[PDB]
Amino acid sequence: MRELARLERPEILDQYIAGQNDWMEIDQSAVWPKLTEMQGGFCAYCECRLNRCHIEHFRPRGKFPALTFIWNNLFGSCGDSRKSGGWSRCGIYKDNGAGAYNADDLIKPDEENPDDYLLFLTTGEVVPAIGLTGRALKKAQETIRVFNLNGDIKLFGSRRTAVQAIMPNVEYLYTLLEEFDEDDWNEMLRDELEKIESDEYKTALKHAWTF
Amino acid sequence: MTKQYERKAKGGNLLSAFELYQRNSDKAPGLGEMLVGEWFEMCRDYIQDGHVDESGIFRPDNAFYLRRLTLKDFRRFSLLEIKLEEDLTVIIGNNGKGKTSILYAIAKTLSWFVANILKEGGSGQRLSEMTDIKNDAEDRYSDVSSTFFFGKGLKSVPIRLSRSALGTAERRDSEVKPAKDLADIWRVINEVNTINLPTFALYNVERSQPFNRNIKDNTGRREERFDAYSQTLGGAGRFDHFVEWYIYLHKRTVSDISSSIKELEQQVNDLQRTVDGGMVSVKSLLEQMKFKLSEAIERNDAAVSSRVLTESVQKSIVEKAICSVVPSISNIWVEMITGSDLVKVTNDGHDVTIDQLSDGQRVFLSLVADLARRMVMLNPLLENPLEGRGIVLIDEIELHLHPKWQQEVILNLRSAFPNIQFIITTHSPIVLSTIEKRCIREFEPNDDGDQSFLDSPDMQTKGSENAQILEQVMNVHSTPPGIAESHWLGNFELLLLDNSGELDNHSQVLYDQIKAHFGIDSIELKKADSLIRINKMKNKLNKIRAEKGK
Amino acid sequence: VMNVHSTPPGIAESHWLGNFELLLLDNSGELDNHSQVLYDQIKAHFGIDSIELKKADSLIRINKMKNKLNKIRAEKGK
Amino acid sequence: PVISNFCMYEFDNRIHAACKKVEITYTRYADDLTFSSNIPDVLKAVPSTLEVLLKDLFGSALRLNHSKTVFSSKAHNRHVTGITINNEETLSLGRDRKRFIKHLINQYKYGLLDNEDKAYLIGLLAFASHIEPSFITRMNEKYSLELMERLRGQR
RNA sequence: UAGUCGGGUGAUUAGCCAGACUCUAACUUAUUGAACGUAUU
Ligand SMILES: Nc1ncnc2c1ncn2[C@@H]1O[C@H](COP(=O)(O)OP(=O)(O)O)[C@@H](O)[C@H]1O
Repeated sequence: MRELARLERPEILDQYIAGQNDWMEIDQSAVWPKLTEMQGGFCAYCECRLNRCHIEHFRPRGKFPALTFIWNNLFGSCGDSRKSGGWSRCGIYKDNGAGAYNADDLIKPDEENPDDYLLFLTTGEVVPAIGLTGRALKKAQETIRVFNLNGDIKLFGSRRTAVQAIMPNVEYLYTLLEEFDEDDWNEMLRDELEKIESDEYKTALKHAWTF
Repeated sequence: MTKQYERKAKGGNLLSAFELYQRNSDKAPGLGEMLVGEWFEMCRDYIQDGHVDESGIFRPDNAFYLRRLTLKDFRRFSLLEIKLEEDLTVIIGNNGKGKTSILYAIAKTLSWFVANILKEGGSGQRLSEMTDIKNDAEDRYSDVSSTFFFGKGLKSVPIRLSRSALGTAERRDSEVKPAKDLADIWRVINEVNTINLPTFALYNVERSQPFNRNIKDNTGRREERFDAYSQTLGGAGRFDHFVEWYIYLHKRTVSDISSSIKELEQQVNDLQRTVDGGMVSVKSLLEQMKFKLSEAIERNDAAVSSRVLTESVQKSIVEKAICSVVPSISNIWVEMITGSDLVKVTNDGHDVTIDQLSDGQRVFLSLVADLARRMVMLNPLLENPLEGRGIVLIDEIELHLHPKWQQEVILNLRSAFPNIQFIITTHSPIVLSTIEKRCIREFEPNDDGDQSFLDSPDMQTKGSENAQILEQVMNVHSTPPGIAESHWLGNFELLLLDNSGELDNHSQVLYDQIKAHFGIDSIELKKADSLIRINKMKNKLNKIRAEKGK
Repeated sequence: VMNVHSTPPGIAESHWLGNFELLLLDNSGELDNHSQVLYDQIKAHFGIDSIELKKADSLIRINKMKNKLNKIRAEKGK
Repeated sequence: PVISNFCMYEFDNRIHAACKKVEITYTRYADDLTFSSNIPDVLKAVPSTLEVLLKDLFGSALRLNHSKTVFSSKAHNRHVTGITINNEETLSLGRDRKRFIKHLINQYKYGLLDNEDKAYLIGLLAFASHIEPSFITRMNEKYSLELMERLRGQR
């Protein structure tokens, strides 16, 4: 997960009012660009590439109808019940597969940085960060369980094989610390870091590249 | 009426042309000659038209294949639809998902075509009223709808098999008339003038049965053409029938003077290539065979020309198919000395008889031999009979096959039989690695039978890694989860990242366990030591940066 | 153990990654037309985020960095 | 016909009400439930709605023909009760039928068309004028106006 | 690439030419009856 920065709210959301208007009344052609310009086509919880995506609510409308037409609750996750399937990752598994979960026990990528709650390993599995005690550790565990980050094979295997595809590069970068100057090595690391944004999984590669 | 049927038939419709032909033939001989008519020629051209493509394979003008299959309240499916491919369709899923059920339904549908080809208005197989209907159900009946394609003149042949459960007042009927009509066209045209007939075969789990040629099997003269439709959809190919037919072919080939003088002449003109070099001991009982060739001159002069036996061509075609598809088998023939008739093959350079084959080389050979026999017998007007059209159902194609064999079974089958529509189920990523993504129909792992209209996977399986196919398509870990040694690398990751990325007592103990278990040259230890090297110097660089950052 | 290749030898598309690796190794490292067309057909066949494309991208990364190191070594002295 | 139309009045009303909400237009030629929409992936749930509504209204007496449920798009052929819908979103007779009519008119041009086929061609041309008025103009241009006038006759 | 749409040529249901489309995805059907078109009227 990434720290997502919000922008100006689209005006089409303020046109309708929660309760009187249903979610199906809006057109998604206006919220998708707004989600994309801040997410870049990556999964609000899984860094899944948005080939089959849908608008996701952090708080489901069944038990929180008042949080319907608010851009804070809006997120772009993978999967689509409209296109059918058995999706078990990001938003779809949050709403259906997990069940019986508390909203405040899930980290929000909007205001809360997921870096200090989640750690991504070389093996490809995500674990809570070292030193998490009390509500932080439980919150990270609940996030992992609800979003099925450690779970369905199509995510664990894909992330693992994406991280293991760059490990020779990481070894070759870090093994020549004495050969390169501090400034040259730092700028080369910056060049490597700035262009993994085009890659699929942001933080797993970032965790495999950064300190 | 005649005018409407003529308008439709001149446009390319086959049913209208056959109707016109029948109404002309059953009338007075002024317009009915049973043939040499415009409509009969139209029908036979529609069936027989084709062209050799750029690769040398005969491609019929009007291909025959199954388009859609609908399963309503059939076994575990409340309502399911499939979009069978024109050339190859692969059905994958866990155990108890319905792949065998789909193949069983397709075979039951094809049984009506087979029966009405063999026998006018014949009765095919029917759905079981005891097991086939869904246990839960809502109406206590099941439907199996199929649509077939036979060219632009016959774009749809809808056939539906229906059955009601035991103790139900209202019984549902089957709509099998269009299949009867198409098979009537095939049978009538074939009897008037020989045509190439389609092949319908089912190879289910009932194959791989032990032994071969159990009984003399007085069953109807394997030599005759319509013996290729006998037990063709039973699940287990009649390999005893193939062996009897092969011995029949060998007897016909070696019992013809014209078909024996050719080998006598060649055999005589082989010792000259050998006895001239030396070996004066290979002529005493071998130049005597030259006298046999001389005797063949007086045993002949009745054929003079031709002398090309059809049975010999069939035998050669079947032998070539068997040797090309089966990897281990290099040759196959029949021995008459030791005067029980027995068939011998050559496995890995060793001449072995048919009964000492293993399970995996005998089962695959049985399938290939039965299919080749049926293709040869049903396609007498083709230069390569294996290029005929038909539908073949194979269940668990990787049965008893080593992973080396699974890498080439699909390619060999598609090369030997290019016009056959193969519908296949499998549990293997190795076979899927040789199959295009578009040809795979997968079952969702969390499915209870309410899913409809199966879909192809997302990841391109053809040419992909087997481990990747296991990860993304088979929904299975590449590393077992129930083994404690599998999580050792992740545990090392945790115990290494805990302090600063450096080793300590428990991390060193875990590293020693990994080294002792997996070994020195194992990739697990290589990953562990690369991880250690990366983390130690990452920590060093972090300390270096933090020194100047204060 | 079973002496079976991970990719099917009888499929032409299974040798594209190794061919790309060789055609990038023999060259100076820059994506010439011969490497570019093979990379493009690999992308078209396997997909945008297939393992093959990620491996090819990683090979490009490591070859570019190795060329950079060689250039730095050459610039250091003669 | 009228009894059949009345017996489906409630089904037609409920189906139309359900379809208008999801931007789907519904028509029925007494045996052909036609649903069309410009929204993708919206027609998948229509058959289930039809089945549940039929069970609610007529019980087990009226059932859908599952083998006759067809999904079509602009990538494939699109015809409603005998009229082809073009990729230009206009009504048509189909290219094959138009070529058949052209061949019939050509046969009439050289006097190789008998009285039965001539009457059939006149009926087909009247049906075409009802369905595709532009086809009549195209045939007038291709086969001259006087030939067409003599073929259709005069009052 | 298929497949589909169909403007033109074509003694014309075929062949060809130009253009275009792609929800996992048409398969052209039934009278004398009903309604529609057309003709007598
Ligand atoms: N009449 C039935 N009603 C409900 N479920 C059934 C019925 N018959 C079989 N099944 C179930 O459906 C599955 C049928 O297995 P099968 O078709 O052989 O699948 P596969 O080849 O994938 O293992 C099993 O899980 C079985 O329990």
